[PDB]
Amino acid sequence: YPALTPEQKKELSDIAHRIVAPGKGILAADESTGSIAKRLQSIGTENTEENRRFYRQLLLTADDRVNPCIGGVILFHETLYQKADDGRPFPQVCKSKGGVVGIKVDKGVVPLAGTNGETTTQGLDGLSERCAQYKKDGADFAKWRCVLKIGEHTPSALAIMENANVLARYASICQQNGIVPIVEPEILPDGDHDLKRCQYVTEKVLAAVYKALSDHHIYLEGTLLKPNMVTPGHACTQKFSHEEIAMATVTALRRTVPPAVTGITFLSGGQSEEEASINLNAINKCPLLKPWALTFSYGRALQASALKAWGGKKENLKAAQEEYVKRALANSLACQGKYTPSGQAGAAASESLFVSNH
Amino acid sequence: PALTPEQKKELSDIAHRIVAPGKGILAADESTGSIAKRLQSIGTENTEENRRFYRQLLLTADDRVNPCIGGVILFHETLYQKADDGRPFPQVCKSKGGVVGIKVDKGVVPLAGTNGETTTQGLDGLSERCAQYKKDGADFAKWRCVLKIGEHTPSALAIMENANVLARYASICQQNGIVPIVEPEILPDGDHDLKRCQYVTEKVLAAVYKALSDHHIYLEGTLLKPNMVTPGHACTQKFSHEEIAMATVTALRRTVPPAVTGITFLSGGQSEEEASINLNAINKCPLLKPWALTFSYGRALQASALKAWGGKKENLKAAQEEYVKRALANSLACQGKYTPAGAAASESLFVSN
Amino acid sequence: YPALTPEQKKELSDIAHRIVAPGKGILAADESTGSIAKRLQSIGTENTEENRRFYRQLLLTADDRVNPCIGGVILFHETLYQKADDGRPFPQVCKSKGGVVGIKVDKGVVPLAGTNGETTTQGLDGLSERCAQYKKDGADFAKWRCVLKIGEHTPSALAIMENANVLARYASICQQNGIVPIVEPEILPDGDHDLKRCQYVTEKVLAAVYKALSDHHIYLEGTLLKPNMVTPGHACTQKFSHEEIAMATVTALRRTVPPAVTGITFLSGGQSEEEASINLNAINKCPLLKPWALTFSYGRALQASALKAWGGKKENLKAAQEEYVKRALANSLACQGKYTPSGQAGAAASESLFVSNH
Amino acid sequence: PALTPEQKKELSDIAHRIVAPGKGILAADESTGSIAKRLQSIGTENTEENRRFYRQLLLTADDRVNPCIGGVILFHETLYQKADDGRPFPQVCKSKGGVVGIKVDKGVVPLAGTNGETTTQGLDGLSERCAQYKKDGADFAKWRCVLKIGEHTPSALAIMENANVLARYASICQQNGIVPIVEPEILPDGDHDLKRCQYVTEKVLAAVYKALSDHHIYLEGTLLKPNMVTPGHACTQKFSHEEIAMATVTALRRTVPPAVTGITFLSGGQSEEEASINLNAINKCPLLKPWALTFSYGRALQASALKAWGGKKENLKAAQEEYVKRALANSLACQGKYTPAGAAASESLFVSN
Repeated sequence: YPALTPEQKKELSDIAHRIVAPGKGILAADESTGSIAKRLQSIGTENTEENRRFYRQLLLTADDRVNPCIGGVILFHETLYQKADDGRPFPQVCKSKGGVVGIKVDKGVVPLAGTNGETTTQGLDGLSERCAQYKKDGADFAKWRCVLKIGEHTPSALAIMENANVLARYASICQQNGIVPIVEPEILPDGDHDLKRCQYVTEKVLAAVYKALSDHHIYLEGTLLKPNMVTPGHACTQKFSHEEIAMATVTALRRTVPPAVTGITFLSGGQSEEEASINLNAINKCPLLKPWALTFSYGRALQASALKAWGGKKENLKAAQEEYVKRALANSLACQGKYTPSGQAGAAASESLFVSNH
Repeated sequence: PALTPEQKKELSDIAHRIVAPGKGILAADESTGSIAKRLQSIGTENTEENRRFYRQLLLTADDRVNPCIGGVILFHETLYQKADDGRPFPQVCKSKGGVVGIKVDKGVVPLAGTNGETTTQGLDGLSERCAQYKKDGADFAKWRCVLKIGEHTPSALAIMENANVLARYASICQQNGIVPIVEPEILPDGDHDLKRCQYVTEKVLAAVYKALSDHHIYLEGTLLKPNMVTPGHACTQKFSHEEIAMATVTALRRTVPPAVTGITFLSGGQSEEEASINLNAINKCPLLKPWALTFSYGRALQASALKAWGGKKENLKAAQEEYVKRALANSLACQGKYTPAGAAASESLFVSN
Repeated sequence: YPALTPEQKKELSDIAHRIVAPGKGILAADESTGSIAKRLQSIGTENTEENRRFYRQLLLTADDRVNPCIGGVILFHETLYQKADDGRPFPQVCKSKGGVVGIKVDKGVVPLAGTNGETTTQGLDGLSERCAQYKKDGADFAKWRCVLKIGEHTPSALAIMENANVLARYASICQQNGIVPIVEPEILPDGDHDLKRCQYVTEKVLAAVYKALSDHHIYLEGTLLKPNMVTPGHACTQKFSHEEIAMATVTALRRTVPPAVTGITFLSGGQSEEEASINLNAINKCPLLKPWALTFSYGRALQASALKAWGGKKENLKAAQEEYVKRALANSLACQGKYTPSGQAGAAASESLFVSNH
Repeated sequence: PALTPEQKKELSDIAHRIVAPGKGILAADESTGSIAKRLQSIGTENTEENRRFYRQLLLTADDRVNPCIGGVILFHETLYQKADDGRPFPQVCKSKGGVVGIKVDKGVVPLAGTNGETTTQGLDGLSERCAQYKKDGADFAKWRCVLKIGEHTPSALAIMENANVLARYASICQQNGIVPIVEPEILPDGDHDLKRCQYVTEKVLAAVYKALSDHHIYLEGTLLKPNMVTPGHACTQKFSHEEIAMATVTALRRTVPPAVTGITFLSGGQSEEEASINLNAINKCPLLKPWALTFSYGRALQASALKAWGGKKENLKAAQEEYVKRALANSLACQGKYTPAGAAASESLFVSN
């Protein structure tokens, strides 16, 4: 009793290969209303639908040097149904620039009773109809975020299992309706744990995930994974090289991610714009065999400069846009192993972008 | 700890209230699409008022029903509806000693990759919903998963995913002061015999209790709502009420911890009278049974009422006495004291899919 | 495809009901050579086969007031094939006194790699042939001991799973060959954990166990369980009532042990002879509904007085024997809720019998 | 940590030695009861010396074989036997660049309650055994589990128990410096087609790698020994070497982490020459294959040798050249360079049960 036909598997797989084609990566512009608000407050802008439309507009209409950098773009539900100044729907703006459109489908984390503050994610109710709809409207891929935490007795067995299940239900429903699912089991960087602990935990999580995906009969060639890199915790006193991070990371992946997975688009998760690209580059230079695309799905770490440059003010449109492009180019070269820093890393692009997920 | 001693005690208290001796539950929680087929069968139109009137028929029946019905399961719409005399429907229920329950699942959905098997959806925002339902009078809740015996079903994915959504559902409920009725339904569809049902029943309950343990569920503040253990609907071999009873009671002895407060069976398709008869054979089994074994019946309390009502206001009393006799027969069946039918009380209620 | 026939299930079940018939319990005389040696050294006796035969002989031939107290007796492989002074095989000595003979089949704990000193147990190789043999030779039940520890990150998921599996393989093999298995998942009392932690851990373990037994198609009515009571740890500073121990214990069992289990024969595990009987009594007096026999499978806690009285010396035969009988009578009344202490608890019967399982 | 950086490196080193480019393994580890049926087929008696002589035939073949054979799997008895010239058999092996392996399982045992399915036993005292075997020259080890495709098989219990004994086995091995070859055999018995094998193959490997993760196995210091993915022996539909290849290589892309150092296929019943041909189609698949794909063959390196030997000392050279050509053909097959049979090299080696 198969889930998918031969044609359904070719579609899903083509979609997944176009998004991580060599040199390309993912821009994640999928912050919810309550989330993007904390971004605009920090540059003194009212969080209006129109400033939301305007800022998204700024990223999706940057010049055509980004086109070979940006293979996909993840939008929030609001944005998917907004239009640029010239009247073209944002879906079509990204399509016309060579990027697959994607849509955030989860509905946020909820607490797991009887745990030390662990969560699962909700969002499956009516998901198959939402996906068919999003597909009509231009979305060819989906995103769902699960959050785990390294700490005192966490991630617990219950939270590794439950998170991995639900990422399996979500992916089954997307594939049925035409959409590549991005499976994001993010392990947070909060805490003082060292690098090898984040490797261990990540290896335990991604194995639970790819068992669950197998149990749910998910078509891996039409999926992508967006995990965290293996890093020491935010508060870890000890210091680790960028090549130590590339070794821990590639090794965690080689021990768990089956080669049929079409690619791995890392989240930046609190890394500065520059640390994200240096560590992504270091990973793509690791000489160990890596049979999947290793690129980016960066939200904060592609937009920090652009957002401080824009400041809220219409007349910085082109100066914001350019900081973003400069980043899309950095990370396209990083996702190929060709990124050598200019030595001039902007203050905004050196600022830690971490926020305790308390 | 998932819960405090005070929260745990409030759940043990409710669960015990529902399934007190000689009491069972009225499962009146038909969705608006499935109460449509019960009304279509009696020529009545599917209108908000005709559902309101039918539900008021069942809730306002006479006080003989009060010791029979510890809990009434209601659909959303009916929770916010009122009797003719102005009272909201939950206050009618409480006024007669019934605890009010709320069905909170959002139905089945296909599971890709299986032969026609499903999950159950409904978890999104369930915490806020329960919080509110508890403020509006509801103290227990209901969630149905649905498995079917076929050549390759219930599969491992099916059993494991439905036990996991049940447990999630139950965990949310209990954090909001709501007693969860856990409902893993094995449907009677197909030609399997009794042993097969028994094997599947055991296999599904073992998976259910394990999942509930993993999710830290307080079992004293749960009810279990399982199918009886019966042959398939299309089975040619036949079996006595004593065989059904033995096998149902065996299967639950081997899988259900004594801490679970009550077992409230679904009727599943059985005639009003076979459901009562079987429930009585179960309770008369000499084996030891550490939990209440009672009824949470929809069709097997409602089929004669609906026919006797006919959509006609003048039939209210007649149709209300039909409910009250099946409520009274099950009150005795769930104490082993029912020693009895009529055509409507002997008609198969089996529907497919 | 069933594992057992109707007759095979009646045999196994009858055997299991005869062993915990009201008022009866289990004497565990199944210490290995290396283990019983540490017992005899502590009364200054050479650990010879003949002193081993003699001491076992002392317990199995005590007067016939023990017969209604002792429903089964677990022997080690050596003992099963020894003979009393009058030439009668020990199996037959216990049979003639009304007790089922039982045999220890495990081969001791081994380390689980990558854990903090956790173990599983080994002993399955050739087990089905050993069981058929033991059955010919008089054994109607078997014992296998799994050990878990409460501590820093233990019992771990791996050790709960693996232990529970292997207890499932062992029980499948016993039933096939005619023998009731006693499933012993002992959680050690070592450590300073409080009572509610031992409840929690015990509830998690016994649920893993009875899932595994279900997965392996084990016939529960022809099984018994020998768990630890729920107690605070040995080093726990805090103090707990005997009724608090009976509440934690009965509650842990009601939440996990399906009613079809024929009985629960507690291990004494470091409790004094007297604490074991008071806590067993308190448990059988707990007014909560308990649908299984709640009796004893005591090794150390039936033999401490007898062994210090015997001292190694043939002429204390009858004085040793009597301390043991006095204990079998205590615990038969306890397993009925009828044990009220004499106030005169012997020093040997008040001595802690704990030994760090380091 | 299960292991130190130094222990891990010694395991990565051995695993890589075995499956170096153009090298595969000689699976010469027949138990004394199963080498009895290979000898009975050539009229030879089953005596300690006749097994010693046959094993010496295969081990002392000429140096052309040295670049083909990175590892030789031996049965206990043969590990302590000697060549005519006095050398112990492992030193013969090492002298020609072969790593010596030891089969350490104690066979299959029925799993109650299933349709004829088995586990594998052999864990008791395995740590001491390995410790000693490593002292006597062995650096890898072998353990075979056996699953069969049938209407209700491989069941969930079967898949889960055999993945768990494999992992235990592998954990013990690695604590003693021994590279474990993990062998989950899906037998070719039955009439299933290729898709079925593929589905089952994927399902079993996903369970294997999960179990290995749970038990903390260092995958760089393991080898995987899986069946190719082929139709059932009694399947009427037929399939090309390209289809077999695609499907085998797909199934392993979807389940085997790139960290596993090598995949050493079992022949499973295929003729000496079909096994070679298939291995070559696998390695020529243009898809990406992050691990070595090579051979650990018993019958598909030994069938022509045994026939040409006939039990007759004078046939030694003839029978040794038969081994050396299949060793040489597979050395090329596992590089995609085999472009070729004979009756004995084309005969089905399928046996039942």
